[PDB]
Amino acid sequence: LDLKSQLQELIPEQQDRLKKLKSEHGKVQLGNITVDMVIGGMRGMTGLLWETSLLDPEEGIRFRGLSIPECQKVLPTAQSGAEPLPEGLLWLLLTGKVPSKEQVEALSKDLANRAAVPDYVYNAIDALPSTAHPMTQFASGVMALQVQSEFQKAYENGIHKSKFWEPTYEDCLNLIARVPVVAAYVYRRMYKNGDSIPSDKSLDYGANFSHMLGFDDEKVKELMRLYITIHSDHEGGNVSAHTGHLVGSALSDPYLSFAAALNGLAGPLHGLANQEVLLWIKSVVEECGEDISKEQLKEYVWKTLNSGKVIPGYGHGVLRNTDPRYVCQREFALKHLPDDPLFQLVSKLYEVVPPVLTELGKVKNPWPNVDAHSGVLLNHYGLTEARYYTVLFGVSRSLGICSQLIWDRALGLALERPKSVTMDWLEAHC
Amino acid sequence: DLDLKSQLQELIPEQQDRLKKLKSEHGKVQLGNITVDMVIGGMRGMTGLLWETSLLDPEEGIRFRGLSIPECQKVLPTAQSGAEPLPEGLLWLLLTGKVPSKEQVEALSKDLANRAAVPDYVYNAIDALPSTAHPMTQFASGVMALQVQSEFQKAYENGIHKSKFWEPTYEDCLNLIARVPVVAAYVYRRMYKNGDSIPSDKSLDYGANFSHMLGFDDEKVKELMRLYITIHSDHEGGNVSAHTGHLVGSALSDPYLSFAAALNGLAGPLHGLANQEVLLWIKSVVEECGEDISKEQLKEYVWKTLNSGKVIPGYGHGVLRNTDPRYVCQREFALKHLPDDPLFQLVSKLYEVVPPVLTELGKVKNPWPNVDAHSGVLLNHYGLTEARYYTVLFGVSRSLGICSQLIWDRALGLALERPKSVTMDWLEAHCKK
Ligand SMILES: [Cl-]
Ligand SMILES: [Cl-]
Repeated sequence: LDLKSQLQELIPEQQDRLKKLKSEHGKVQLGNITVDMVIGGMRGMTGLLWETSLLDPEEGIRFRGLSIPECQKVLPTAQSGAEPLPEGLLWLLLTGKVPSKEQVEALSKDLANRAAVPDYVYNAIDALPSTAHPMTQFASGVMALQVQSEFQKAYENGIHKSKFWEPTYEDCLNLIARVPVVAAYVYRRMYKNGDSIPSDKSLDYGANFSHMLGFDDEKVKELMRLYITIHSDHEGGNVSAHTGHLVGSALSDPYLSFAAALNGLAGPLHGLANQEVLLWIKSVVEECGEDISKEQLKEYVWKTLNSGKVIPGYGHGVLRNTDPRYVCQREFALKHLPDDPLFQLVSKLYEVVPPVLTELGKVKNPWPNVDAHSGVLLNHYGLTEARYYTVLFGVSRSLGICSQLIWDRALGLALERPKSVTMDWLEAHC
Repeated sequence: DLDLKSQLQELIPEQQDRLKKLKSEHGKVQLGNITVDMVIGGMRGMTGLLWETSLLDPEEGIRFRGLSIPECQKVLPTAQSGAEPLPEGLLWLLLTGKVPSKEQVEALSKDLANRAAVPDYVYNAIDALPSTAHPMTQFASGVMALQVQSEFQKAYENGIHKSKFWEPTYEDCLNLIARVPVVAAYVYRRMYKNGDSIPSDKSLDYGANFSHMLGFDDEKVKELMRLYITIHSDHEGGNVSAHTGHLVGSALSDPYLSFAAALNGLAGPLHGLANQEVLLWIKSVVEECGEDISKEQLKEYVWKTLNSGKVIPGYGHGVLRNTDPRYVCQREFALKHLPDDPLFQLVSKLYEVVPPVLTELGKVKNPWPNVDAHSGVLLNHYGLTEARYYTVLFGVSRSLGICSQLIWDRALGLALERPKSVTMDWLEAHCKK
């Protein structure tokens, strides 16, 4: 029933698993370090341990071994709702076990009680100019939340190393609860003239975020519940997850690690694909009309690709099949907005471009990912401010990042210290 | 030529060719092995990233572009009537790889002083936080406020070419380096001097202006800050703060975002508290044993202390067979400017007593101290006693090395950092075959 007690029971076995990996297989070779990897951003280098999720090359991303369709099947939904609740996903990442309906409701009320945000967090955000990037205002608010960090004081008070995960657990669960309040406050300030909406402790996680953003529609709540769940985690190799794990390895509290993760997530090469697709889709509907045939779209897709241009959300795939996170958002749109013209162009692109990409032979995997479909769903219901979309990404990704940060302290993972070299050193070795 | 950006523009194409040739000829050359111990131990022993501004010599210590600290002290220009190397000249060395003239250092000093303008909402952002907030938090939150004026964010939004990424990166870094002391000094005056803020002086050099804004106008403190900023400026890229900024920068985040994230890693107890731990420990030793402790009484204390399962702060943490040259150069300063300071005498006596004791016990590889065992008594002697703030001084200094590499990261067009992640299920499946 209680998440901290469930984690306490499950920790010792994985600790024993870790010791056996050192004792039995510590010298087992996983690959070779080459000059290509040191200069090419660790490309092809197995470098870190991330337990909460791993990418299956056949079934897509797996949250603790459960694929996206498996998650939709067994994760509890809200009463009067049909999409998997983000609380149940959070339970899965931390414990590895699918939660009951009662455990999700207990976790939902737990999150609602931890969502208190002190006034100096709002003061910190409001002190920034209106021109500040929403990711900057978001990250600055997280830095203000760091003042109430319980792991910082516990470490200063000399808590035992085997107890590090307990205040990390408290800070993470507090962070996960409070980050939507900060994220929605940034949204209301930039677009709703500071007309902030207080948190409702009766609602679940995704619905309370949608409510604080200014969207009380039940279908938007369903959209936000599904959005937070599917963007929650994706290995530890990405910049945001790696950053928080890297800052956390120095025994910084989760607020500092996640705030640093946001600065990495704010990178154009990391957290803007959602915005690139939506802006591109809107310009295509203006250039080619609303009801463009698939064959005229095929000629458009072919000319764009041969002109040296790419189709946003396409070509970036490392899966033999389409990203299951793309498919589930298509299922959502097919049920709740089939007449939306922007989705209709997304749907036609789903049919037309993958064959074109295969015929051109310039790209390995011609299938889209989740970023090719999330824009039209948010835009349809009124969340049109694409520049804010990375803030929504941050709220969801906090669930995966905080889950691994807890096991980093539960497993007692050491400080991350890759060795550095210079071009003089590499040339001297060759 | 007194133009720093033009010097960088001339030197970039050769370094780009060095990288391209390194891939074509030696891209497939093996540098080591990936093992399970390394993946589970935070990439310990794994050569993973490229850091050009410095590299550690196992015999001569850390080298700034191939120049050790004593070598740097000889050729780097100093202030008028002063002996410590100016951080501006060190910054020139890190950026260009060449030792600057006295005039080039002066040109960069006025350049930095002119870029040090800080808008009022940065102070508002910091003051919104409570006074009890950690100094690294108020500093990092202030750095986030400086990010609003980022020129690389706007330049990328306006679609500048990839081959010109370094130009707005250069502007942001020098702007960041110029203003980061202003924010850092404001945090110091706010937390410990009741908000009695001191404005920047455009006549002073970099290290002198920082000491001036912190509230220390004495020439001997300025000399200390010039030496402090210079020797802590950079130290490879494997440490958390340098790696973090490089990691956030690889996603094409501007230097303000990379440095603010770097500070959050630098605030980690395993990264930026060695300076604070040493000063607090020695002050407790002088209180437990009196002010004027003999060298033989310290051996008796150190022997009981080490045999009780305790450690001596600043000692044993060395990866150099000899003493860290950054410790030695600060010992030179203290032997010349404060030999009668009782706290330094304890550090000096520990320098004589502790290395022999540690070797007899055989538990430690290198029994020599590092820079963090000596910087505390220098700051504390002159009035900078707030040890909890010391990591902010570390951050201001380390911005010089981090920003210098961040410019070359875009100059060299280094790609996104994408190490592959695995789980224990995957590792166990890979070991059963
Ligand atoms: Cl991702
Ligand atoms: Cl260091």
